[PDB]
Amino acid sequence: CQFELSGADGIVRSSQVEQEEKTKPGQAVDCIWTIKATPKAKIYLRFLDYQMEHSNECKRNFVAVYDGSSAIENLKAKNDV
Amino acid sequence: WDPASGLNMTESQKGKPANITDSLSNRSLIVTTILEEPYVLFKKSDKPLY
Ligand SMILES: *[C@@H]1O[C@H](CO)[C@@H](O)[C@H](O)[C@H]1NC(C)=O
Repeated sequence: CQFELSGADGIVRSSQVEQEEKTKPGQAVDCIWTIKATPKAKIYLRFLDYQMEHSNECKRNFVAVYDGSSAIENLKAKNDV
Repeated sequence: WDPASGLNMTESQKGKPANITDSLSNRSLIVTTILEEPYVLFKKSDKPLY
C-alpha cells in the first residue's frame, strides 16, 4: 500500500484507501506515504485532524513519521513535526 | 554443559516460582470506573502515554 505524494504542499487524505488500494475493512490495513520536496527544501508537517480511537495503545494501530529515506533506520516520531 | 551449547540447565526454565500467579489484589486494588467527563479523562497526549 505505497502511493506517491510530492510537490510543494498538499494533504494526505485520511483513510484514503477506498480509492488507491481498495482494501476490505475487515483485515488489518496499513499504508505508507512518500513525500518529496522542491529541490533544496526540507519539509515541515502539521496534523490537521488526528484521532486513533481504535485504541489508545498501538500494538494494533498507530501513525508514525520517518525522516531521511523510507527505512526502519530512524523513526522521526510515532504534535506537528 | 558443552562448547556447542552453553545455555542448558534443568532449572534454567523455572526461577523463584513461589505462589502460582498472584493473590487477588495482593499488591494492587481492582478499582472500577465509568467514563464520566469532568471526573475521569483520557490524558491529552496519546503516544508517549501508553
Ligand atoms: C537442554 O537440552 C535438553 C535436551 O534437548 C532439553 O531437554 C532441555 O529442555 C534443554 N534445556 C535448556 C535450558 O535449554
